[PDB]
Amino acid sequence: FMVSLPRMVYPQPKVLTPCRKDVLVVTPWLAPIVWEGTFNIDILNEQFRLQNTTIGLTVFAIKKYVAFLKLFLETAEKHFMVGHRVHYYVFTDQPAAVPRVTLGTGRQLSVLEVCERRFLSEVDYLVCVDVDREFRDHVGVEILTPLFGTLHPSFYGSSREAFTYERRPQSQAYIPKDEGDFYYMGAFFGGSVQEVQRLTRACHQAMMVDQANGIEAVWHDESHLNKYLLRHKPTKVLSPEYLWDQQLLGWPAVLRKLRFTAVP
Ligand SMILES: [Hg+2]
Ligand SMILES: [Hg+2]
Ligand SMILES: [Hg+2]
Repeated sequence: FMVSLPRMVYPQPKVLTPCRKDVLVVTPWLAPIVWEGTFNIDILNEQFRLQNTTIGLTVFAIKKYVAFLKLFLETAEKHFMVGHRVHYYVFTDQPAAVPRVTLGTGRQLSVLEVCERRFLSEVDYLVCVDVDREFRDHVGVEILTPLFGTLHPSFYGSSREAFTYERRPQSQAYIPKDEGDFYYMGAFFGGSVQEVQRLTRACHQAMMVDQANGIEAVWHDESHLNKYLLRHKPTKVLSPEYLWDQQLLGWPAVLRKLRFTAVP
């Protein structure tokens, strides 16, 4: 039902001082855009611990991608939801090649060789990411919300006409040039179990419709993700801190932390 926070001592928020003056920190549908400086982690950890929050983390690692699991899981252990209950779900064609990674207390891993309600009974939130990445800094409960997408690192400063949406009206993923909020990357999204299952259900149906019609969206599931989040606005948006490639993009001033990154 949600118990009281304990007494806590922290700096007073200042109404007449913005957290960040260099970036947009709230969407026009009033969803926070999560940048370093916008959140007090101690406050958020308390709120989420008091609810006994469990976070599921899902990765698909097929064929050569199994090689990335060791670094992925080891760095998640250092940086992902530390202090909270975590259930890793590794979807893989090579169950025996999954590295044996030492987990912290309250954390567990299931290997599933390649049923949806499993998630509803096991976790509160689902975080769906690509495996060819490593955590380099804190990725915590600040991301948790009914539905979130992450700003693609190549497009956060782009105007919408430049976004690589599906542009053919024949595709279910079609977005015209005068539409679009952001360009979300397919490599990092999540939310409540119910919201994530709704999204992935919608994108599986749209992709079949397209297959039937002999069309494949320009950026595949990412194109459909972008269509879905246009029409169903995420309740938080994560800044590109949460999906970076320092080799391709460097380290701009506007990024105070590089949290989850492409592997060198
Ligand atoms: Hg997922
Ligand atoms: Hg899909
Ligand atoms: Hg999708």
